[PDB]
Amino acid sequence: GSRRYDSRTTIFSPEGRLYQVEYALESISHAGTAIGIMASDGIVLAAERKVTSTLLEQDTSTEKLYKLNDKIAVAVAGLTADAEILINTARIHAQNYLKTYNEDIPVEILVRRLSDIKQGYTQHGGLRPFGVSFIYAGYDDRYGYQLYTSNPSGNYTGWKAISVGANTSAAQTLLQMDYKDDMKVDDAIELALKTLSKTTDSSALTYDRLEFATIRKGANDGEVYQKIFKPQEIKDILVKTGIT
Amino acid sequence: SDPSSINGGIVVAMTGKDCVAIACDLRLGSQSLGVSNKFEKIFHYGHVFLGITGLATDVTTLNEMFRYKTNLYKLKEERAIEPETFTQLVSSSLYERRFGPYFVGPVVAGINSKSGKPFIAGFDLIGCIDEAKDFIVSGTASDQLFGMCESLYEPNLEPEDLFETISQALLNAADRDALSGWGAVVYIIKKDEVVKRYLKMRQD
Amino acid sequence: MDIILGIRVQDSVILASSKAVTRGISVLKDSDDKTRQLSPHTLMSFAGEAGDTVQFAEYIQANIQLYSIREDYELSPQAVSSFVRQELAKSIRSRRPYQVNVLIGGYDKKKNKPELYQIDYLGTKVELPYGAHGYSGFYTFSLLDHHYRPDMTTEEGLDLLKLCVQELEKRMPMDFKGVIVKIVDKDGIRQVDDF
Amino acid sequence: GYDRALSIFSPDGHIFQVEYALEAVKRGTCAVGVKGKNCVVLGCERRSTLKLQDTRITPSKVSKIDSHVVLSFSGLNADSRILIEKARVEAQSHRLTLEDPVTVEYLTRYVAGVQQRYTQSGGVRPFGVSTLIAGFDPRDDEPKLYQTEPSGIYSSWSAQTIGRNSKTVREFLEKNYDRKEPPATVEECVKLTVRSLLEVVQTGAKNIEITVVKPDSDIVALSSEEINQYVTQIEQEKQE
Amino acid sequence: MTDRYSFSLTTFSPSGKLGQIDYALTAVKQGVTSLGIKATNGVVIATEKKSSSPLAMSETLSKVSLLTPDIGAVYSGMGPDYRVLVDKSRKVAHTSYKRIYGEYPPTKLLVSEVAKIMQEATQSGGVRPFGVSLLIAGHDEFNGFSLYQVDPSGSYFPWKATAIGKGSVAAKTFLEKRWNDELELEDAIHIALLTLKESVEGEFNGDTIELAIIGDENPDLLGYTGIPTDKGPRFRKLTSQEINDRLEAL
Amino acid sequence: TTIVGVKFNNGVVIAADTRSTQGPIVADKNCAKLHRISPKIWCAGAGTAADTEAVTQLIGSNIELHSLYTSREPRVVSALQMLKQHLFKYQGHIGAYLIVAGVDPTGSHLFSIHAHGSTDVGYYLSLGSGSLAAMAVLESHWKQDLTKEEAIKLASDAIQAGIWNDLGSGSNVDVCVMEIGKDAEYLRNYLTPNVREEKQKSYKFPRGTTAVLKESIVNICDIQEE
Repeated sequence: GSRRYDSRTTIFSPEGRLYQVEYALESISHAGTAIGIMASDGIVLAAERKVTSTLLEQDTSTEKLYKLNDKIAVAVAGLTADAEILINTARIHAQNYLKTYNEDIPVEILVRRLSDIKQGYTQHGGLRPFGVSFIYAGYDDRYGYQLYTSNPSGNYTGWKAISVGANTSAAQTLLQMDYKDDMKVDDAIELALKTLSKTTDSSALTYDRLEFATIRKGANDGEVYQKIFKPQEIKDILVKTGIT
Repeated sequence: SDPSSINGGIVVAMTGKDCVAIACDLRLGSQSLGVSNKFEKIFHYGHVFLGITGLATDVTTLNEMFRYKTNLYKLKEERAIEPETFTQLVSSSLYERRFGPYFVGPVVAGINSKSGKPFIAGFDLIGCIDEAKDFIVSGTASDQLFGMCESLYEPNLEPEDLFETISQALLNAADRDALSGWGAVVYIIKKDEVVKRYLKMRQD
Repeated sequence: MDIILGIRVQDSVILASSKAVTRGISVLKDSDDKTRQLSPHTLMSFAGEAGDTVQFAEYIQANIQLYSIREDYELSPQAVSSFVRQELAKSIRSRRPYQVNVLIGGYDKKKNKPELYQIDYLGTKVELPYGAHGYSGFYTFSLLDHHYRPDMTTEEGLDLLKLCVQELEKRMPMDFKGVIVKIVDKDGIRQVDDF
Repeated sequence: GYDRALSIFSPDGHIFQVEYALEAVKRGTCAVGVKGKNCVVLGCERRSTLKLQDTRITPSKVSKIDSHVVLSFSGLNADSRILIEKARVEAQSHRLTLEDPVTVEYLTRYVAGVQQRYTQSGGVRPFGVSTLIAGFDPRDDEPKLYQTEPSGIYSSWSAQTIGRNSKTVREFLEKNYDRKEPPATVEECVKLTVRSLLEVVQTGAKNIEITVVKPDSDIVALSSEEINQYVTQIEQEKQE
Repeated sequence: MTDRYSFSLTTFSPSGKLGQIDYALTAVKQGVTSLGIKATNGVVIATEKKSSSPLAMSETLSKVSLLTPDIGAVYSGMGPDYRVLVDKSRKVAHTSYKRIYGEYPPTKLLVSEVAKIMQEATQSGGVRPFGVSLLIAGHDEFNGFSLYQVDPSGSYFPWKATAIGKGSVAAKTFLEKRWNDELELEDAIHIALLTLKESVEGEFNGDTIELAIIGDENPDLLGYTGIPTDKGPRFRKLTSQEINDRLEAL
Repeated sequence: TTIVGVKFNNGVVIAADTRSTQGPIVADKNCAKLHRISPKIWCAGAGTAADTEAVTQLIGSNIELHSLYTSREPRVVSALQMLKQHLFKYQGHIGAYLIVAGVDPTGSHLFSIHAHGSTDVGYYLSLGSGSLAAMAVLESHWKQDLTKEEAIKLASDAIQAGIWNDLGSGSNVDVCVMEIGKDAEYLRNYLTPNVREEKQKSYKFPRGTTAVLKESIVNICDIQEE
């Protein structure tokens, strides 16, 4: 109630709902929008950039998008500072598993382990929760293309499409409204660009404000090919979709 | 028998014009018992190729090891593995077991992607970084192979010429080795693409 | 004892594993089969030194089971055999090695493929048409090279096996006291009617 | 107050963090266990009202600890992930060292031991999950039902409910079940668990999840159409 | 004043933005105006130095320290945090790249390793953020001339142009007007002097102004001539006299 | 292995042969043995080859660290000290035995360092297995206050006595002259006895002598996104 107690993870709020976790939501939402749409013929990851300065080189930074391995890519939203520990561990853990069984990591595994460190910091150690949400885009042959989200609390839920960070509600109202159930991969790109232009300050959705990647099962002979699009290929496709 | 020569195997590499070759035989034996006619040991990380001779379990170990380390390289630095950096990387690991060294003979072959510069380098048990660009040999029957490679090889070989030369070098040593004889594979590695040729040769 | 055999046929993986347990110069037991069921589709037989045999076999069993349950997904046989190779590649560099030769048969349910991996003591894993371990294996490698054809049915796989068995008993002064032969196939693991 | 300490024993005799755990159990899904003579029926809510959710890869609330040991839970999903993992490892540990398959009763204790340990060790929160661990003892075909609490202790009841609107469910369990006689038939037993869950779900095919666990490693989760069949039959009675 | 949560670095702040991290920025501002301009064929970094006591020697106060012979750094902030951070940068780099890959880091990799150190003085409770924000300007072969900022948080960003300190506002706008990357390096040095000259006009003498370039190799300063293939030092620090020459070109 | 060190008035000159052997087989026709601790501190290595490279790399860094830390070129003796302790610990299993040479602001030096941990100073030193041969020239001709010019002849001639008597000594002689106040003048391939000669007869094979059983083309190249 009055005396808000939250110094440590171990110390409970009267409410029972740890305030440090509450503050984590605020932070996630501070960062701009990122969006994952899972399609039957690829996954599409499309986001508006955090940065906005033209002096600062927006172009070479794919702050949102880092690949952890050949099949798995993650979109990142929250605290940059904290985040940097977790992205790095995740890559090494993936390569540790490939060492052991000499197979790509299952998507489900890789999330559940990372979520469990996030819990670890509330379960024991005064150490703050590392308040970060990733959208995981991965492929395994257990379930095909898989998409996950992770809560700062340290739990995960699968999704057909999800939005993270800022203005989650608005992007969410649009996606569900015009949702096409099957989802074609071409379609997902179009649909994504429409949602971002409405939530993005520039309504012409400049290329220099855009990060884009497409992971495709629609890549020759039925295989998974990750392709990071540069700012120059974003620009060419911007004129294809016609917002500019 | 020291653990390396239980499993022997051979690797022979040569540079040619705008290309490298890395080639090996396919016989896997443990002592008197030959175990598999067909068995590979040349792997590639990007455009950089590494064959590895010696004790078989340690081959498998190191291959994993390097695959792990090289993954991080291409991800963090945001550029392909080069041969030059890669030569140092193989060397660093090998030295950490000074006492009781890995019982292996690694061989790097690949082309620097920044100037087409053909690059080969070799290694022994203990991490020696051999800079011969003419040829590199490794295995038990290394000695045999050197003797072929030194007469047959000539500076400047056309790609299609280099393919014949290395093949005769590998083949005749094979039949004067015990722990080799069964089949062969040649990687001819060019900047544009890789052609991989399974040869027909005599088999015991 | 010194013999473990495996033969990978058309539509199944067949394992035969010694019944003898000889601890010195006396046969303490003539029946116990030296195998541990890792999955209903994966069988591991084992041989080597006293003490190391039982600890290792059961330690491996536990790990595969734990894996199996955690995700509710039966790991590929390909993965299982890699698992074992690593644990051994560690052992041999460690304070105390584990000297156990194993044949890992699994029938990949999904790719409807039999797969037999020969992992000798070192931690040299190879996938072969057919394999064995120990000195015993030499004798039999000829009958398998000649008479094997891919088109051998499961049933024809049994027949060749009996002929190998007979030769092994003749020229080894030590009889391994017959074999319990079990079939790892899409049905699962079953024990041959006779043996 | 004393919510900032665990070491401090408190003259209230009640450390607030412990009280707060209970608030957390309440919030979670309702999870119910009702046992026959030959079965444990576990009826539980799994929410699925979430828009754009691919249901296939979303974890079912029930998690196989062992081959014949199951767990349902009420309370925070994140905190609950630690119990499931410790308990799985220990499962396989048991077989590795005793050979004996998992004694359920050991396992009940092992789990509670962890929620206890952390009450004594400062700088480690007590978990705000209560669980149901249910199973069948080695060499036995009598159903076994346990609940654990975040007070770091355990108890056995003939049937028990935990999570949101448990008050409502408890009246049902008193009047339709009895300790003296559990419903002898499996069938009887399943139909009552569906009626209990309906009181708080208020109509849902996938919002209701039924897993029946029988002896000798028999785990099967009831078919959506069969669940639907329990509902319609019950719903005819409601207007009579 | 602020919360006991925000002073703590083991405790999520209400806002989620530490008070701490914000203190580190207040201090950066309080320091010198340091800048970096990226050119086709070079990078120029330039700064003014503290006048300090009259009889304190100015030379010994060094605000540009070479990390490697081919990559220099510039900072705004306090001396003590600067030196300790600087020994850590070189040391961690030797281990992770001069023995492994037996060569000097890419600029990107070195920048990555500097962020990590930073990050740890913010993660661990009771250890304040580095009191300093860097520019790491450098040259490596693979990715050419490169220009960076590394924040005491442990986030880093490449730029076309950035400036830090009190006069950051002023400077950045001036660079924009007068220059773009495609312009040559020679022009930028004259420009950078003028920019820094707004900052202070009492003295602009080459004694109090430390100006350096990372550009072309100097095969003279390789120091073991007779082998040409090894890159010379990319960095060359320009003497006071040299500054004065560059002042009459303005 | 023949390595020499000769002080001269205004510096020091270090030389060693390029030929490398692994056993009785010649591994490398040329590969210099002269390694760089720093620009004006060079050493040439004998012993176990692997150890000599490794120790130079590890120590190298600390010396580089020193240099920058102190904003001053380390002493020749500083390298000497740091090198000595390392070897001493393992009681010489790490088997690098080195001639440490250099010039610094203090002056010119020439020392030897052994794996056991013993040191000496010499006006003129020799190391390797060809130490015996090289020295003999040195001791018969050397006078006090040789010129730079004269040091360089005496030196090279001495390596020749190694070459001809020690099998492992051979090919090009490489020289690094470090002089006070100047960038070391690495005289690459100062001396050349003879080199590889082309075989009398050609060993060019008409195509189709190799037989090709099967072929599978590998694409390390980027599969289309399309």
